[PDB]
Amino acid sequence: NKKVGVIFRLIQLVVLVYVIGWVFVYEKGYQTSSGLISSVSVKLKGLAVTQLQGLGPQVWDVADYVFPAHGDSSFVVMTNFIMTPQQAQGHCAENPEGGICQDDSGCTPGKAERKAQGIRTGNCVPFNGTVKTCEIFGWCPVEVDDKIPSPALLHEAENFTLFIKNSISFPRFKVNRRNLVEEVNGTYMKKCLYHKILHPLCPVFSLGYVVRESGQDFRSLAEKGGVVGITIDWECDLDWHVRHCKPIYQFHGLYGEKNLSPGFNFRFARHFVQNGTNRRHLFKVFGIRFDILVDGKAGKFDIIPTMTTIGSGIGIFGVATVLCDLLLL
Amino acid sequence: NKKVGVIFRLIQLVVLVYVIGWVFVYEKGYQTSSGLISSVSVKLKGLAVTQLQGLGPQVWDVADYVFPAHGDSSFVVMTNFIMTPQQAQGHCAENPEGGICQDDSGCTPGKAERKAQGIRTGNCVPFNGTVKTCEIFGWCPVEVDDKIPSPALLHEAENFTLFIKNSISFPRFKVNRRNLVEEVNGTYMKKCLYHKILHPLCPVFSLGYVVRESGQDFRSLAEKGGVVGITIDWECDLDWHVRHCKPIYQFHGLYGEKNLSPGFNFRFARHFVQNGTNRRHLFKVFGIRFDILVDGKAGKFDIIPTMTTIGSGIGIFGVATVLCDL
Amino acid sequence: NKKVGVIFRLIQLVVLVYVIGWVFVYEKGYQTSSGLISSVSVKLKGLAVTQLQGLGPQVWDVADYVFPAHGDSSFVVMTNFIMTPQQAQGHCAENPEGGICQDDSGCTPGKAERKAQGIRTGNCVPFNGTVKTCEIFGWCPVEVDDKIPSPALLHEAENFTLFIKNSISFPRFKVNRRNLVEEVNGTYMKKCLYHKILHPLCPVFSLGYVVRESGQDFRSLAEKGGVVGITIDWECDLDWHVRHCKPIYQFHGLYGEKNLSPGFNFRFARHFVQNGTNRRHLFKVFGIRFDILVDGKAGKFDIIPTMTTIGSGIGIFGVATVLCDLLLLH
Ligand SMILES: Nc1ncnc2c1ncn2[C@@H]1O[C@H](COP(=O)(O)OP(=O)(O)OP(=O)(O)O)[C@@H](O)[C@H]1O
Ligand SMILES: Nc1ncnc2c1ncn2[C@@H]1O[C@H](COP(=O)(O)OP(=O)(O)OP(=O)(O)O)[C@@H](O)[C@H]1O
Ligand SMILES: Nc1ncnc2c1ncn2[C@@H]1O[C@H](COP(=O)(O)OP(=O)(O)OP(=O)(O)O)[C@@H](O)[C@H]1O
Ligand SMILES: Nc1cc(C(F)(F)F)cc(C(F)(F)F)c1
Ligand SMILES: *[C@@H]1O[C@H](CO)[C@@H](O)[C@H](O)[C@H]1NC(C)=O
Ligand SMILES: *[C@@H]1O[C@H](CO)[C@@H](O)[C@H](O)[C@H]1NC(C)=O
Ligand SMILES: *[C@@H]1O[C@H](CO)[C@@H](O)[C@H](O)[C@H]1NC(C)=O
Ligand SMILES: *[C@@H]1O[C@H](CO)[C@@H](O)[C@H](O)[C@H]1NC(C)=O
Ligand SMILES: *[C@@H]1O[C@H](CO)[C@@H](O)[C@H](O)[C@H]1NC(C)=O
Ligand SMILES: *[C@@H]1O[C@H](CO)[C@@H](O)[C@H](O)[C@H]1NC(C)=O
Ligand SMILES: *[C@@H]1O[C@H](CO)[C@@H](O)[C@H](O)[C@H]1NC(C)=O
Ligand SMILES: [Ca+2]
Ligand SMILES: [Ca+2]
Ligand SMILES: [Mg+2]
Ligand SMILES: [Mg+2]
Ligand SMILES: [Mg+2]
Repeated sequence: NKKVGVIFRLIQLVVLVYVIGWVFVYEKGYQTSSGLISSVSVKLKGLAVTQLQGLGPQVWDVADYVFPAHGDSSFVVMTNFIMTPQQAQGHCAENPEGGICQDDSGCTPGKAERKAQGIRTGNCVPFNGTVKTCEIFGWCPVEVDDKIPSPALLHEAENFTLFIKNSISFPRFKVNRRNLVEEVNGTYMKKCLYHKILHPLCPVFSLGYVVRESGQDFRSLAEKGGVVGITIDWECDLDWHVRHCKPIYQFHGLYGEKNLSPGFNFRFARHFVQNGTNRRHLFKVFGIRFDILVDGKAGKFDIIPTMTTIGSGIGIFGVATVLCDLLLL
Repeated sequence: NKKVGVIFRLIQLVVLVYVIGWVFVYEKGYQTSSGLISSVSVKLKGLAVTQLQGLGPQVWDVADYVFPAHGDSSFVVMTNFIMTPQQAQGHCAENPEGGICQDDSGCTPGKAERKAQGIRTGNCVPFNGTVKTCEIFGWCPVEVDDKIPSPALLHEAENFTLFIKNSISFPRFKVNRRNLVEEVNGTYMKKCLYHKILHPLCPVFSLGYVVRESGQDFRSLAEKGGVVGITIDWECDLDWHVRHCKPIYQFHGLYGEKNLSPGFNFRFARHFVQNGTNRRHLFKVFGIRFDILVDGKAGKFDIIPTMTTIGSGIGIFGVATVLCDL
Repeated sequence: NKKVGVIFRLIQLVVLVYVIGWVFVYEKGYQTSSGLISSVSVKLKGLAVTQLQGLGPQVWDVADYVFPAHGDSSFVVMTNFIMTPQQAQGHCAENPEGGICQDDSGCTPGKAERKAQGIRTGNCVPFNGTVKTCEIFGWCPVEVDDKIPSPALLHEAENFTLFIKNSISFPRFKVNRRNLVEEVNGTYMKKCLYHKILHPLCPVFSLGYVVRESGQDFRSLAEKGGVVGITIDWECDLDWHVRHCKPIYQFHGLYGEKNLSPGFNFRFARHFVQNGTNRRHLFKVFGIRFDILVDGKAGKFDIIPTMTTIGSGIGIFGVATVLCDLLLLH
């Protein structure tokens, strides 16, 4: 029968076209792939002014707000802070949230099991005017975090500029690239603020723009803290020119339940010696955490994967040809 | 023919079971799989009181023993420390381990090639009544690490608590999750310590329990340092409800031969100005290093992988669909 | 015909030999593969003496130039620094680069949209003799960072020592390995210098030697910054003894165009209290950044991968029982 024969021939031609389009045009099986080694450097430029009641104006700069301060891919920018200054090692009342004693005999000398603020003397000196707390030996005065300022102190972090220098290298092809590849110049770097469509290759990002692209409001994320992840993807084709190699920036917002453990916060202390006494300033900072992850793949033409895909080709052609079985008749 | 015909049908049935089974039910083919982007924040709650001769009681808090102090996957908690206070830049005798000279002519001006402690002034100054060491320009009180306290100074480290907040997101499927599962609540967090079976979902870990689960003794580790790696695995099937996606915490102990370089140690310094002179306190800390690694995969139903698996099963059937006929 | 039959048998034998040699031996199909969990700790030994005009000699030790300072895998070693001491929050003329005002009227009270240096007071105060800049409220001495020193201040980093301790663990195989191997001992550790041919297992690396192996000049990198990545690869077969497991150290240099943002630089401040006043020393450091990335795989003999590879075998065998049979058409 001629009809079944021409149908079999059409099926064979369809399989041929599908394989030719898939193994080469679509999947690029003729190319071999390699993974990059990448290093990310971060530079924050911006100035913040905080004027707390009872304290003079305080200035925060690149060395102050960025916590790693050595170019780490994962970093934190200060958005709000609670400060306890002039902490000395002495005996003072503990934070009421830890424990409260109605009488001195109620408390017992020792250390708390889960949340310990110090060694309890057990004499119960008053913290509040009405209620008393256990006297501990620890840095005094104890930090209070019950009151969180609704307006963010470093509320201008929306307009701080972040410069990301990402240097990637493929050792299999021995090709080194950078996010400023062949388009950004000495004048372009000055006036480009990253937009999704307007200026994608520019490495100067606005923190507020990044937070808004991540899908989170900057005010609530700055008040209590947050996490924003920046991913730089490198899709490089060695067959084409190196100018075509361009990074893609993706911004995601990592959030959880607001009721339980809202935001990102951490406590750090600055130690000093004043008047012959060693003291410290303790800052509890709620800041947006920026984690930068770079992943990329480069493909270059090679003869061995080409021959492998061609053989896979001959193979799939075998499947189709074997089917006829002498025209099943 | 039936003697081997039923065997041929049985072989075909086995092929079909393999297709719709190990390739379809297990080793999910009816789902597309995506990796996550994860960020971890570590918070240490604990306080240590250390009595040191010549320095008095010292209080170590969250900001103190956490050297990163900001929150990172790799962080070290102080377990023991050797303190050299009031280091000032002036000519002084070097450490006896560096070099020993009976006379001043033995030492030569310059800098040591191996383990340089300072610039030699070409003179030898007695370190003590016993031995003399070459005079070098640097921090005047040289740190002596020969004596390590057998009882850990921060031995209360076992009970320091660690809260690990891990936020993951699968972008292809747009699902965001956190280690604080819906089963976990404020009242639970007020009184929970993680246990593998008793409290699997708890986000609060005891450092001593973590070190014990890693396979290392806490005392010997805190004496000289150690490495414990905490891996958080997220195996979530998005075909079910989102409540059924949870984290698995696994603890590993990264240790080596104690004869050569036992434990983990480092030196960090605190600089200050006293009496108009710049000084510093140098701490050589042996602390446990905790590394947080998060890897996970999420699978969601999709038409294209299902059709690809069905097509592969056809051809897996193809092999057997052959006939005993010339 | 005997010729077609012997050709068919020869092709079958060739396919069998290929299956035996490539699937089983080349890629080790009979061995299941597992990844590792790795931790890297870095320790720097070296001292630098930097003498600045008008200031006392400065000594830099391991605690000084190692910025993370907790043995972090990604770390930066100080190679050059520009220091502004005794900065106290006060009204000062802004850095000329940010702005140049001819008169007070030109200055506008407020902030700068890009690269803000302080809060403008609306006053044009003389930064120096010839030109004036708008007054700001910020640290008192603005960092004039124009003159990066040509000779590297911490040039003694050309001879520095770095000890990298890498501990890996395969949990599927429950095997723990370390960069320190049976070949390395304390007597060896004392005087060992890494040399990719002479001492491959040496754990003590020279920073200058690492930068040279990366493919970058040390002096240029120390002048304005650089990036060198050290990768530790653990590729071993656990069928043999664990002694055969050897790490491989590879060095790469991550560089860019010198015209656009050359090198790596970062600014950090040390805060203190002097005479009852909070002050700070600001340092702009150009230093080589070292990043440690560990990737490894271990293989152990198992019966399930062997059976799967065998099954894949008849798969190729059947293919040939019909391969040349479809070539047999003419
Ligand atoms: N976060 C940022 N925001 C805005 N501009 C930046 C940022 N980081 C760098 N730049 C600009 O890119 C150029 C090259 O960056 P580089 O890393 O060399 O900074 P730099 O020149 O060392 O710093 P400075 O400009 O303060 O001297 C600089 O002229 C600077 O103006
Ligand atoms: N390491 C820990 N051990 C025990 N409980 C913790 C720990 N970290 C956080 N918590 C508890 O989880 C709750 C929410 O966590 P979160 O990180 O928001 O703490 P917080 O609100 O900043 O309070 P705190 O200032 O006491 O850390 C807090 O009430 C706290 O008691
Ligand atoms: N950067 C380095 N260069 C050369 N040798 C080193 C370096 N770091 C450590 N070592 C040597 O390798 C060994 C590592 O052991 P470890 O670092 O635990 O010793 P340690 O007790 O800290 O003594 P040290 O403070 O002298 O290193 C030590 O004997 C030390 O002498
Ligand atoms: N050792 C180390 C250091 C950093 C840092 F120094 F860059 F923060 C990050 C990481 C992380 F695991 F998060 F990638 C590890
Ligand atoms: C009593 O203590 C609480 C904290 O638990 C505090 O909010 C309140 O202001 C105190 N009352 C005073 C100081 O009168
Ligand atoms: C950020 O945008 C402009 C400066 O570019 C300014 O008008 C605006 O007030 C800024 N917003 C904040 C919150 O500082
Ligand atoms: C810098 O590059 C941009 C595009 O990348 C271009 O528009 C601009 O003219 C360039 N600046 C020059 C050539 O001065
Ligand atoms: C807290 O969480 C635990 C975990 O299962 C649960 O059993 C308990 O009922 C919860 N308590 C409240 C008050 O929600
Ligand atoms: C004064 O500062 C300007 C900056 O605009 C600089 O060009 C000039 O050389 C400086 N003059 C002196 C004497 O320092
Ligand atoms: C390193 O040592 C060699 C040999 O002593 C010397 O020539 C070179 O100048 C040194 N490099 C420094 C001190 O930076
Ligand atoms: C030290 O290690 C080296 C290198 O493996 C070796 O040749 C030497 O014999 C070792 N010495 C001792 C005392 O173990
Ligand atoms: Ca001070
Ligand atoms: Ca760090
Ligand atoms: Mg609290
Ligand atoms: Mg020693
Ligand atoms: Mg400048």
